[PDB]
Amino acid sequence: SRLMGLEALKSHIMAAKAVANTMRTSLGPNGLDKMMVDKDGDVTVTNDGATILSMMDVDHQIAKLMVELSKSQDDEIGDGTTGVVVLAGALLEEAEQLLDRGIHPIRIADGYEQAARVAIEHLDKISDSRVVYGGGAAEISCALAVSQEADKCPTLEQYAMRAFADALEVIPMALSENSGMNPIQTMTEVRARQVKEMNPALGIDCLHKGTNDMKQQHVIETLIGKKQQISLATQMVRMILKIDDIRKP
Amino acid sequence: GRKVQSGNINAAKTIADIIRTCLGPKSMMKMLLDPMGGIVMTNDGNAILREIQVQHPAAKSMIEISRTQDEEVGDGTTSVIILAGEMLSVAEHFLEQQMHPTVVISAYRKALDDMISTLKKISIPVPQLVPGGGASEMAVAHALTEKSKAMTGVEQWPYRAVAQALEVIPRTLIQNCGASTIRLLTSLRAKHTQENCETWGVNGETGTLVDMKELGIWEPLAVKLQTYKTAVETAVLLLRIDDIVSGHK
Amino acid sequence: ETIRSQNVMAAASIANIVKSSLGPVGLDKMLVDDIGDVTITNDGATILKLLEVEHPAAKVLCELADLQDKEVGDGTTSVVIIAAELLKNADELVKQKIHPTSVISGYRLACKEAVRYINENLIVVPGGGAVEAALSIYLENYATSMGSREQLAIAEFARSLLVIPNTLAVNAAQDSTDLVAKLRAFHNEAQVNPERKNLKWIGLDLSNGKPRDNKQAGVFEPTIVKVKSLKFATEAAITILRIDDLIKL
Amino acid sequence: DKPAQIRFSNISAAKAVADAIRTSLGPKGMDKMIQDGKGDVTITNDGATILKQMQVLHPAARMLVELSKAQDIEAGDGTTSVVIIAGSLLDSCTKLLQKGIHPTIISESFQKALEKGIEILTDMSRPVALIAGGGAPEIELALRLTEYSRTLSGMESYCVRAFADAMEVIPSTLAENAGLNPISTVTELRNRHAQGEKTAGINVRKGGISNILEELVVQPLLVSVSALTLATETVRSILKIDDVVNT
Amino acid sequence: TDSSQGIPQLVSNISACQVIAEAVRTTLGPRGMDKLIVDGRGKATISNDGATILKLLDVVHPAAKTLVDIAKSQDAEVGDGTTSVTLLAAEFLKQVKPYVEEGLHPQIIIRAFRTATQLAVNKIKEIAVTDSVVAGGGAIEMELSKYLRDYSRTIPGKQQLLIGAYAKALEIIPRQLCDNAGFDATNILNKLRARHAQGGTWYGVDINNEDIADNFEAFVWEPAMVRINALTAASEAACLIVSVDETIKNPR
Amino acid sequence: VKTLNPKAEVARAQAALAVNISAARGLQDVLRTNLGPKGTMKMLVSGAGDIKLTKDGNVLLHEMQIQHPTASLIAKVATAQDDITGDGTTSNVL
Amino acid sequence: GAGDIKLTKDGNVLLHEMQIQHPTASLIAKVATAQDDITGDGTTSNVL
Amino acid sequence: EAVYRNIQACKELAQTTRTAYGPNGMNKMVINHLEKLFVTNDAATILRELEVQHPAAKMIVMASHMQEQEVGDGTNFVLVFAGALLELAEELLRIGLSVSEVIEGYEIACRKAHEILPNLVCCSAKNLRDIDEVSSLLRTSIMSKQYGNEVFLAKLIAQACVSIFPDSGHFNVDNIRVCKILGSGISSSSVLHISTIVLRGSTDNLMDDIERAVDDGVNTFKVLTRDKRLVPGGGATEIELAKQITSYGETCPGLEQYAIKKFAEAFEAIPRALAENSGVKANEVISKLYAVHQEGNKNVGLDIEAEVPAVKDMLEAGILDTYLGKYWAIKLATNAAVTVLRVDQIIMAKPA
Ligand SMILES: Nc1ncnc2c1ncn2[C@@H]1O[C@H](COP(=O)(O)OP(=O)(O)O)[C@@H](O)[C@H]1O
Ligand SMILES: Nc1ncnc2c1ncn2[C@@H]1O[C@H](COP(=O)(O)OP(=O)(O)O)[C@@H](O)[C@H]1O
Ligand SMILES: Nc1ncnc2c1ncn2[C@@H]1O[C@H](COP(=O)(O)OP(=O)(O)O)[C@@H](O)[C@H]1O
Ligand SMILES: Nc1ncnc2c1ncn2[C@@H]1O[C@H](COP(=O)(O)OP(=O)(O)O)[C@@H](O)[C@H]1O
Ligand SMILES: Nc1ncnc2c1ncn2[C@@H]1O[C@H](COP(=O)(O)OP(=O)(O)O)[C@@H](O)[C@H]1O
Ligand SMILES: Nc1ncnc2c1ncn2[C@@H]1O[C@H](COP(=O)(O)OP(=O)(O)O)[C@@H](O)[C@H]1O
Ligand SMILES: Nc1ncnc2c1ncn2[C@@H]1O[C@H](COP(=O)(O)OP(=O)(O)O)[C@@H](O)[C@H]1O
Ligand SMILES: [Mg+2]
Ligand SMILES: [Mg+2]
Ligand SMILES: [Mg+2]
Ligand SMILES: [Mg+2]
Ligand SMILES: [Mg+2]
Ligand SMILES: [Mg+2]
Ligand SMILES: [Mg+2]
Ligand SMILES: [Mg+2]
Repeated sequence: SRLMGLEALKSHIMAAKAVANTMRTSLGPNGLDKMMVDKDGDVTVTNDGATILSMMDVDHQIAKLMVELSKSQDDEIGDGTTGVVVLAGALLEEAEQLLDRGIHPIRIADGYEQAARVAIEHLDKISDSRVVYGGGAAEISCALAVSQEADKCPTLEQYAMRAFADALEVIPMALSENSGMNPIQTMTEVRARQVKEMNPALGIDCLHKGTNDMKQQHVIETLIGKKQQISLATQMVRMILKIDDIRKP
Repeated sequence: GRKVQSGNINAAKTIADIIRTCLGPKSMMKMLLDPMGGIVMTNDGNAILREIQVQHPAAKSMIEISRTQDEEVGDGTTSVIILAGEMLSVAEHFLEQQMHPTVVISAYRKALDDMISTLKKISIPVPQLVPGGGASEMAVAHALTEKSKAMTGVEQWPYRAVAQALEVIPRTLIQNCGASTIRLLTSLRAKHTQENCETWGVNGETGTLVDMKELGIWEPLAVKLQTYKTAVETAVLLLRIDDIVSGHK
Repeated sequence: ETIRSQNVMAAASIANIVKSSLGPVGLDKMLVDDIGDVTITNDGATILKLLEVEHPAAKVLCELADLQDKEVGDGTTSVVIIAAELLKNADELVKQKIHPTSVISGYRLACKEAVRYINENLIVVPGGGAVEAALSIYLENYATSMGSREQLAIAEFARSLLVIPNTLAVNAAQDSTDLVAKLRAFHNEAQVNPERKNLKWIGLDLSNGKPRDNKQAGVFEPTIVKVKSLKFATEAAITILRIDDLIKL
Repeated sequence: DKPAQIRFSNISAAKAVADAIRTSLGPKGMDKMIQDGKGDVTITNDGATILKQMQVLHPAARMLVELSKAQDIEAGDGTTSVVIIAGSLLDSCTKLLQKGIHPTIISESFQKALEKGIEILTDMSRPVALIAGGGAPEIELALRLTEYSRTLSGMESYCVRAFADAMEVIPSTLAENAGLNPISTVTELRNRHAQGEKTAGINVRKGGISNILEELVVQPLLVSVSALTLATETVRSILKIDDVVNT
Repeated sequence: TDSSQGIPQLVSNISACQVIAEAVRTTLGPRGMDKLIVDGRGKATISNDGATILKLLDVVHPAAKTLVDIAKSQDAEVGDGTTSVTLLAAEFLKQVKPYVEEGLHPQIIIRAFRTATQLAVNKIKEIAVTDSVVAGGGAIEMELSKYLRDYSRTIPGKQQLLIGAYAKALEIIPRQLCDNAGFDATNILNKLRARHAQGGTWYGVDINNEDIADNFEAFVWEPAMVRINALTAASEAACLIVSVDETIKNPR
Repeated sequence: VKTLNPKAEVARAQAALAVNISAARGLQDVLRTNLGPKGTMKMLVSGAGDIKLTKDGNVLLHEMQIQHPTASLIAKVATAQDDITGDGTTSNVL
Repeated sequence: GAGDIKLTKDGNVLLHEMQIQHPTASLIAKVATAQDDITGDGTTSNVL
Repeated sequence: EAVYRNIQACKELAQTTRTAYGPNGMNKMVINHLEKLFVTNDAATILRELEVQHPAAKMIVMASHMQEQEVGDGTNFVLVFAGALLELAEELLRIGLSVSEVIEGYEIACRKAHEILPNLVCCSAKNLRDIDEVSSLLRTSIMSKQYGNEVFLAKLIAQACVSIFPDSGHFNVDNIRVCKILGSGISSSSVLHISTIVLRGSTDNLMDDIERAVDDGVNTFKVLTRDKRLVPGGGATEIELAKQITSYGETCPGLEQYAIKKFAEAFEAIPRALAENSGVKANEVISKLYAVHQEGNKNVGLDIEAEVPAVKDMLEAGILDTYLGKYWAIKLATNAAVTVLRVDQIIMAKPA
């Protein structure tokens, strides 16, 4: 019972924000590697999961829960398992500031559920093959969608709908990082372009090819390979955002 | 009560115990140690009281009351600090049984009205005189103990306690002669339960029981009335003081 | 801890200082002066104009008590008690996320709907503990038939008005819960049963331990004293509630 | 080094001169005992005097206290909402600085928002001109600037959004002091403003939100426009300040 | 803690029961915070049910242990209502601590949780409707409270402020039902109390939306027998922990 | 809570008999050597240093640094008791 | 050591069975116990 | 200073039991040497798991065991009355009389009390086979132990005892076996056949209490076979004994007077502990009992039922006690108190 309550969700979040901050520097093609070193091994890998996640992080029984839930993404829905740990980390990092205002965790979970419904309700508008165009562009066409619908919610969920918008823009901000670009400047200079000219394909060019238009760079994401990230991450937050105690005899 | 009618009884107990033995024809000197050289031996209760800095308001009130009685009646000024330390010593045994000070004050003030009925009855003319020694106290005590057999109330134990508290005057007139206060006071009780033996007291110089109509000790019934009134009034003026708080004026 | 509980504790301290000398039969207090000149007195009207109060909340409470005393020369030691009890219960309310303003609005509503029912107890007011134990039940019924964020500050204004009947019975050695609950069980069948409407004069008796009719026994109290006391205790509680920080210069 | 600690020893000395004046805002404003050095303690609910006699001693604290004086010499009654504004703008600038953007960008984007705010607080106005006070001129600012921060590019549309989110403080304090749930009522106020209602706001007598303007206090523009202008000036001056040098 | 004999021991037992309930409180309701209890093998168990949390919890305090045994006994035979039982028990204990700090004495608090509980099960068996069902989600603890306080107002003696505290101690089930959903309890409960004063003997907390709702019409139902058994078991657990005066720990 | 301390408590019933008897015994053991012929003088050095052979009771008790207050008493009462008889101290103290 | 209490008002059983710390008193008891078996019982008066 | 450490331990032994005297006695959680929580009301089982090690207190426990094997009840009387005896002796030794002067005073007062008792008996057991006269009369023994189903257990034990009973006495308390079938339903208990009570509890921790209550029950039938004389229970006989002993002490002169009056005030400690365990104020009820016993009611005792201090006749109410069970109780309590009053300077022994 030691450290239970709304001070146990600042520790659970500091724990699930460590396994995410490490995986935050490996998203893009320019993803900086890590070194596998155990009793015997010198593997250098940047991929995900078993290659990174499930060979480390035995702490707080919650990093073990992120890595326990990310096994559902890989082997099973393509291999998009770095985007779900970074997205879960971002959602919890915004929940950290939503809790300080005094919003009950269940309320934040319902807000994330509504926002994920809106996002997945917006990704299926951009099936263009089965396929959602964009390296960093799918998470900026939804963040723009769940930001508008946010102000159409009269309850406390509106704050959670906006935090979900602010956290969906972390995928196209570790893509700006991990390269020689500025995260905020680049993420916004392409977010202000999906508005003022309707093209959700505009995204970050992690490779410096030169065109911020993922429709022609031919960098694609399978739709069910994005309907999972937005869903499996929310179903991971709503499991880490709702447990109130870790008792260890 | 609480720790305020039990911190006013320990002040009264302390003041009584300081002078308790300075009573009788067989008085016992006390040593007053000044700051520089000190010793001055005096068996006079008043000076001992007028020279010790007590600094406690309860004790300051017992000293004040005693000085007033001394400058009013003269005699019976060390039998007032006693019978007020003794009648308070017995009050604490009921403030420990969760008995409101109002109840003991309603018993003390009720015992007094019966205390001054036998002094009017055991007196002898030429105003009137009352048997000295311990005879007047043991007679009043026995009278109250016989009047307390028809009380049928909760203020029945504090009634007998006052009665048995008017025995510290014989208890000290026997202790200063070297005799045993127990084996002799029991004999006094036995003598006083008879018909005419209301003047049997204690020979203050030999430590034996003598009829005071044959030894010739008699105290005027105006220093035995003011003594009892002042004692049972300083016993209900220190029992109804619920708090000692600061005061600015 | 916050500086609202500190003001509540200061008011409670001055209350506990005054509240054992309330009724006609009430123990005294001793107010040690600077040199040590002690004055032993009940009648808190003086204990409040002689007490060394340094805390600002105790100071404001003393100021409003003296204002009431000079408005009408009675009911100045009950104002402090009712005000400190209001403050205790209001602190218990605020400590479960009830803003001090909702509690203040509740106290205003209660003090305004209590003097509009004391004009159904007036003839003078029965006195004793009748009006208090009647307003208790009336306000506990009037609160629930409102259902606003302040429906809980009228039921803590009704269970905190019975501090006068609850301290008028420990200053009478009778009881605290039993006597007040027989008082609040007679006044129930004066607002529930229309036949026994003359059970609204049944206050409590300070001689015997049993509630009697304080109209057939002449223990009345002028209506302009009870109304002024409820109207000044309410303002005192409100004044000490509307502060929430102490600015250091 | 020193810049990144004298932009956080001013933004934490001005944000502590605002959270000593905040719950004194409005009709149902909580009082605040003032402990003089002699010892006597007085009680007032107006933020003007509390700032007047405060012994601030800090550069930014004084910059914020002299803002109340400017606001009451320019408009008369804004002397504790402008301090709350210019302390929450700095609260937002505390997070905008950890992101890593430069203070000369959160100073040219506030004037990029204040100039739009001027054109939002002149549309609500009923030309006599008067604006619907009570919380409207700030929830409308938040909503409209958030809508307008989505049409802006670069680091600009990241501080204007912080401007909007920092506007939702006077409605929060007015809702708190009125005995409401601040977050829930602020969300309901925003959802009532997006649906068209521009007169909305916390009616503190009733104890809740209201649209009818009869018992909804109306204030001149000069007070709200002056509050925005002076608060943005003061936060621009505090952001572009490092290295307090002793001559 | 003193925990010697009498008031100190009772306060200690009350605090221990408060702790053991506080470890399960958030689990109450349909949607309740989970708990991550880990055994000695490194297994992570996430379960939002009070039964499976007390059977996996180290009870090393005597009073807490007795409360947990009574809760497990309720869970074994009945099933439903193994966290509401311990919640009601710990709340009954929490709301008589301010009266047991004085010399009220437990023997009298025990002749207030047995008259009041018998009366409440009578009221349940009299107000239940048809197998017999009563509206859950509060709507009973918000009615049994109104009935018990309105009845305690007509009691001359010490049981007035003990039944009136028994009644006030029932409002926790309709309170943490909405405190778990995050519904600003001090408003929904105020509405429930106001709506139970006038009428509406079946109005309880709604979980789909932050407002009161007639719980009989909304078909959120609870078997009358189950509620009676839960109330009796909670009251008996309270009386047990109130009827304990000392802890005689054998030296060996 | 001003002034709640019952001070001034020393030497109860024997604690004073023991002290006074020990003081008298010490004063005896100081003057025990000076009694009778074949006795023993004492020095009595002042502050300036004026030594003074002073074998007797009066000049000794009247001029020596007697630390114990009880012995100081016994000497103030014994010196004032040998001017009506001439000289009988050093036997009184013993 | 086991806890067998024994009301023992007399000199022999006392001096012969009690924890006498002082060595001199231990002597006086070893010499007084061995001196009351030729007379029967006269201890408690010897020690006094 | 060594006879006060003994008294100050016999007090603390009497305070952990005083609170479990009447039918409203408290109910403490006695952790077993095997760590098995059986919260029990019986205050003879408490001593088993308390294992008092202070030797002065151990003697009062030995007297309690003597009372537990000589008769079957009064185990608390023997150590809530001896505790009062010593508490008042310390209140009397400080006056300075001596250990010697209060022991013989207590012995005189105990000899007096054993001559007052046969004049306090007010009922009998005319027919020890009439089943209502064996249930309604054996009720008090269980009522004091298990308040609640006092009459059901009374009848169910009356059946067992009356069944196996010869025409001459020879009641065997070891004949009545007690099964403990772990069923459910107290009412389902019955008497099979030497007899046996199946005693179907619910959790094998609320029939162990019933098993001890059955023990105390049939133990009252055994003593009822030896002495039919019954005395009023619930403090009636105690207050009457205290009144008459106080009178005797007032007549008798000498130093024994104080010890006799203290023996009476030690008898008043039974209804004081009877009332203090019910919420009512003790002084109120001791005054209301002494004032109705002075008129000569002789049978009125504590009214456990009411909330306020109340008095009620105990003959017409049927709350009686057993003569032998109090004769032996007073005897053993006096013998225990005077014993640890003698003991001074508890020395350690020599390693054998
Ligand atoms: N050529 C590219 N240009 C821009 N973004 C890319 C490119 N290739 C992949 N991405 C983006 O990288 C992210 C996937 O990171 P990745 O390392 O593939 O994670 P995972 O380990 O889960 O496969 C997606 O957001 C995807 O859109
Ligand atoms: N010769 C005597 N024998 C016995 N008692 C005496 C004698 N002389 C005085 N007393 C008693 O001594 C008590 C106190 O007398 P004393 O010591 O002079 O002081 P006080 O002023 O208190 O009387 C009185 O009760 C008085 O009767
Ligand atoms: N004789 C009495 N019997 C019952 N109640 C009384 C009696 N006298 C006064 N009271 C009650 O005691 C309360 C307190 O009055 P008190 O404190 O003595 O003076 P004040 O009126 O200044 O408070 C009053 O409200 C009054 O109703
Ligand atoms: N009747 C009202 N209802 C709602 N808000 C009000 C009302 N009157 C003033 N306000 C708010 O109070 C703020 C003005 O600050 P104020 O506290 O009046 O400064 P001062 O401390 O100088 O009085 C503005 O936000 C204004 O909207
Ligand atoms: N759909 C619902 N709406 C409102 N209240 C509910 C609903 N379902 C259950 N409850 C309430 O939640 C309380 C707790 O039930 P739950 O925790 O699910 O199982 P248990 O009754 O075993 O604790 C019950 O008292 C019930 O009244
Ligand atoms: N020459 C002597 N032989 C024997 N005894 C003597 C002689 N001179 C004096 N004494 C005794 O010594 C005793 C004590 O005398 P001392 O103490 O020296 O002086 P003081 O006589 O002043 O006390 C006297 O009682 C006296 O009898
Ligand atoms: N119903 C009752 N009302 C009042 N006093 C009772 C009642 N039943 C029993 N008593 C008294 O309290 C005692 C309780 O018995 P208990 O103390 O448990 O047994 P023991 O005599 O072995 O200590 C009875 O012996 C009797 O003196
Ligand atoms: Mg990939
Ligand atoms: Mg005299
Ligand atoms: Mg008055
Ligand atoms: Mg203003
Ligand atoms: Mg369930
Ligand atoms: Mg000579
Ligand atoms: Mg012999
Ligand atoms: Mg028994």
